[PDB]
Amino acid sequence: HWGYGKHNGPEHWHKDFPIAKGERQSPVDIDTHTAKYDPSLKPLSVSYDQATSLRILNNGHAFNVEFDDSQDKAVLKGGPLDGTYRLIQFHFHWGSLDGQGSEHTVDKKKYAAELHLVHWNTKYGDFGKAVQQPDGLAVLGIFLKVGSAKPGLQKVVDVLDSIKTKGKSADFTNFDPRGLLPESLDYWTYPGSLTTPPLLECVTWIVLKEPISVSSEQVLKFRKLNFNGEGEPEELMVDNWRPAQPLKNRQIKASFK
Ligand SMILES: CC(=O)/N=c1\sc(S(N)(=O)=O)nn1C
Ligand SMILES: [Zn+2]
Repeated sequence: HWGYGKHNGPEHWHKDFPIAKGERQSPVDIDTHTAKYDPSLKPLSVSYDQATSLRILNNGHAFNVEFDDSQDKAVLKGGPLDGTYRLIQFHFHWGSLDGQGSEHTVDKKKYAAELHLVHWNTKYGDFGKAVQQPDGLAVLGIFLKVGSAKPGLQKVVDVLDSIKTKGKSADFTNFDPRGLLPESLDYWTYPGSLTTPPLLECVTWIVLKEPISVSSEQVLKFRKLNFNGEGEPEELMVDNWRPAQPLKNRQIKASFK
């Protein structure tokens, strides 16, 4: 099965998922000098005050925090989007070292980790239908850099012990994802794909320009997770990121000048 090790990592995915070599794959490098300011772009509208987190799960590739998405509780609108997108889960990608870990890069700069808030277009009725549509998902990407601790992340960091191996989950209620947002919502946007298999090209990416900072100690706790399941050989969950893919026929737009 696919993963991030040397025999089954990203450069192998195309043998099982040939869309890996598609025209609108993610992530990409954001060249800040060739991105186009588009004043047609609206501000983002993040409405997370009624969010209901349910659970945190180690799925063998990352950990996900899952939300109740059976109603318009936590939604994303505005920006380049049409319609209403519901939050279903968030997860991170991170590195073995502080100089790598993010999926997107900015003028080839890598960050220590990248947060993905995944949302699906309610007009398609459920997540599984949405991933079949070119406008079905909107993923908010936020970079993490190492510096001062992020207090709103510590609830997540503290439970990681209880989901160390693949397939473990824990109740994770009353977590407020607003505590993970930077001060500014300026962004870049481009049409792209999921960054793990099945690599479907159904995502409007919205990548925030301002990183959040987390402490060394917080990211170190990410690095103690396991890709393996309980009882199996320990393989630390690190470097679960996909490298930048060719931009091909796409334009990155910026909401700011
Ligand atoms: C969110 C979900 O159910 N799946 C995902 S989200 C995703 S990501 N990385 O955000 O692009 N990749 N995949 C396969
Ligand atoms: Zn992701």
